[PDB]
Amino acid sequence: VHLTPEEKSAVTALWGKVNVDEVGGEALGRLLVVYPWTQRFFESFGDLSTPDAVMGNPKVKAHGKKVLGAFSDGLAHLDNLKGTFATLSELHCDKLHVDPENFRLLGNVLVCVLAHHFGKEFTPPVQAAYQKVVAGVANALAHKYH
Amino acid sequence: VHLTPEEKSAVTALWGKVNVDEVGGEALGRLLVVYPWTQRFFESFGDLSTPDAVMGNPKVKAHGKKVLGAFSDGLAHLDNLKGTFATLSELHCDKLHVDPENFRLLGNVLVCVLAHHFGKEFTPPVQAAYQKVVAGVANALAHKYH
Amino acid sequence: VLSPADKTNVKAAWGKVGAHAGEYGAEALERMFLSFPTTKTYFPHFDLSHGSAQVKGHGKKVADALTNAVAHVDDMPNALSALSDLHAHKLRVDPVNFKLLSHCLLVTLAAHLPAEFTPAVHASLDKFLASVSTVLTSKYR
Amino acid sequence: VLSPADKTNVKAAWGKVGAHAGEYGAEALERMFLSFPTTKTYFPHFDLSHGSAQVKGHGKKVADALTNAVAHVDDMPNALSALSDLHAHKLRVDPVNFKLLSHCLLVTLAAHLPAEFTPAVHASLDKFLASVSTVLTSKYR
Ligand code: HEM
Ligand code: HEM
Ligand code: HEM
Ligand code: HEM
Ligand SMILES: CC(C)(Oc1ccc(CC(=O)Nc2cccc(NC(=O)Cc3ccc(OC(C)(C)C(=O)O)cc3)c2)cc1)C(=O)O
Ligand SMILES: CC(C)(Oc1ccc(CC(=O)Nc2cccc(NC(=O)Cc3ccc(OC(C)(C)C(=O)O)cc3)c2)cc1)C(=O)O
Repeated sequence: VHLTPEEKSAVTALWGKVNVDEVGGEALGRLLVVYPWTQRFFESFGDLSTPDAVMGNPKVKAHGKKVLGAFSDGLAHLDNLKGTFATLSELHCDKLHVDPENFRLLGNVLVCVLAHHFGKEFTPPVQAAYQKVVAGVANALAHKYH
Repeated sequence: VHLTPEEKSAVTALWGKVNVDEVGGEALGRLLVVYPWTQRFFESFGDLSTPDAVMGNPKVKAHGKKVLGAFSDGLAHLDNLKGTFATLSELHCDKLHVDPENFRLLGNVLVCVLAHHFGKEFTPPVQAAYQKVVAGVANALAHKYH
Repeated sequence: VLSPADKTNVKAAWGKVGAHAGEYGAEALERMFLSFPTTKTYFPHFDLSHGSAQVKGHGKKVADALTNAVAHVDDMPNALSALSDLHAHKLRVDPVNFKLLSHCLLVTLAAHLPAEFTPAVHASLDKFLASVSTVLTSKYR
Repeated sequence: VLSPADKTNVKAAWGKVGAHAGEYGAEALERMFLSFPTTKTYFPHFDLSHGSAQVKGHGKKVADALTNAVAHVDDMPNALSALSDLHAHKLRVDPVNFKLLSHCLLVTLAAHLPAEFTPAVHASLDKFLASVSTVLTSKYR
């Protein structure tokens, strides 16, 4: 995606303060709590009956870190997101059958988590930069769908 | 946008049978009737209270003809919709203040008009090719928004 | 809300569909799968080929639920209660997909009812499909 | 449908917003204009620069309407009927934009309510905002 050099530094600067495993578990857990239909892919994770069961579920936490770890590595290739996520795009379409709308929902939940985590440091310009990134990653993951 | 040989042939062959004047008036009129809030950009067009008033409105017919006419030019440049609609994109943003979501609505209403007009000839594969084209034109027109 | 004029337009258009409802339901599904490929992610267990009997069978169930909804326009939430539970708690189809199927149903009706699909009927049918969509997603969360 | 637990969660979170409702409303608008530039098409008659009187004033009007909705959460259609008519007949804002402002309001509350923005409260506020958006677009056609 096209990010001005200032938007890139804003994204990178804040990201260096992120505990990837922690924010990953938080984002995926909130996704499953706020938009419960996303729980359709996670029946094998066990107990997802209540908000506390979802947030404390060790399998939700483990998947959250796997998902956020790949997002984090993608931040180093902001100029080539489509090529960086091509194989993951094919996997999500052909084997996992994940509706791409889910990526957009996760991206918005991640923005809310970053705002909750950083408070006033998550300024309107910093949010705008992150919005372009999550939209870029969502588009990259949906590009190989057919 | 990227279309397969058969999809490009399907779009081009059907368009050769489209009377831009009549189809344009139908599409714009139906947009104004089915999604009434789109009337906010046409207060100077006259009587738009009843379906019959909108469809017989000569200014609605004249404008529909202009819109589909520009739409036609884009079919001749499917490989470069963004370069083709750059000036019109700026106009719609800076002078007209038209929310790009309106371009999506018009594209879907146009697909309904083509199906209404052509019947069984507007097959599922033909509709799929047209959906790609209308999404591409909508994206080209929203490209210069800031 | 559906006005008396909207309800009359919907019952008139659906009446004309008649016994062809199931065939139109299958066509609408085929249009959706081709035009919006992401919707195929909810049917990995189906053969989605043109002429597939699984799509024709599903088209008939979707069309029957719609017929049931037209017959109970004044009482849709209760008429479609088992279907809302099913989509909200088991199928879990993201809400955006209902707009894609509704559009394809509209395109199918336009392609088959040239005289009936007037601008007024088009507006009423679109309102009706958004109300059915609203009911089917009312229990999502 | 907002459950009793949702209404309890919304009232608690909003009570905390309190006197900052106006400044949080202004911040949510500014976040929307920057993140979703197409929303500026509805405000060409406004000075949209940071801190303008028009944005702070409008932000205050949006927050008051939201406080009114929280105070009458059991009867929202009636509480917001004048606002519903205004958006359907005069403003005519495309429905998609309500999702954009709702997301920016949610981000603003998250950034200002560290202790209260739990997963359950986050789900309740999101549902509340979707309900308000539904009432405000109920009379569009
Ligand atoms: C920023 C967004 C996302 C990224 C970068 C991402 C990344 C990944 C990665 C790296 C894997 C492992 C692939 C492998 O085993 O080779 C994976 C698996 C998977 N993802 Fe995604 N993902 C994202 C969003 C989503 C969302 C929102 C859902 C659905 C709500 C989802 C559902 C799944 C499922 C079900 C698996 C399989 C898990 C397993 O077999 O253990 N993903 N994803
Ligand atoms: C398929 C996409 C569209 C194309 C190709 C298109 C094309 C055009 C063109 C060529 C003009 C004529 C400008 C001139 O005469 O100098 C124009 C004007 C205009 N368009 Fe678009 N347009 C499209 C969609 C829309 C939509 C959906 C809306 C709003 C519902 C809209 C609202 C307007 C308005 C308000 C004007 C000015 C009319 C006037 O002169 O009063 N357009 N457009
Ligand atoms: C007009 C809106 C819709 C109606 C009236 C409708 C109705 C139905 C009905 C009647 C069933 C069959 C339940 C049974 O076996 O008794 C069903 C199943 C199903 N629906 Fe929906 N549906 C709608 C929209 C959607 C959408 C938008 C999708 C996804 C793109 C979807 C995906 C499914 C799936 C996957 C099944 C299960 C099919 C199977 O495994 O046999 N539905 N729906
Ligand atoms: C949470 C949802 C929303 C609420 C509670 C809300 C509330 C209000 C209120 C209270 C007014 C002031 C009316 C008056 O002065 O009497 C208003 C005006 C207005 N709203 Fe909405 N609104 C919402 C969403 C939207 C959206 C999404 C947009 C567009 C992106 C929008 C655009 C406008 C415009 C342009 C005005 C006129 C402002 C002016 O010229 O003074 N609104 N709204
Ligand atoms: C996974 C997928 C498919 O996700 C999408 C898909 C589509 C979209 C946008 C889309 O194409 N929209 C669309 C497509 C086809 C038809 C329509 N039609 C409308 O939504 C009509 C409409 C508009 C506003 C309405 O609002 C009111 C208040 C009147 C109401 O709901 O009653 C009602 C109906 C809309 C965004 C993300 C993707 O990544 O490609
Ligand atoms: C003009 C504009 C802005 O056009 C579009 C087109 C598509 C879209 C799609 C979009 O971005 N969606 C979006 C964006 C930001 C936040 C959210 N959040 C949600 O929609 C949350 C949500 C999801 C499903 C919901 O469904 C249920 C059934 C629960 C409900 O409605 O209550 C409710 C809320 C959604 C946006 C703009 C453009 O061209 O950029």
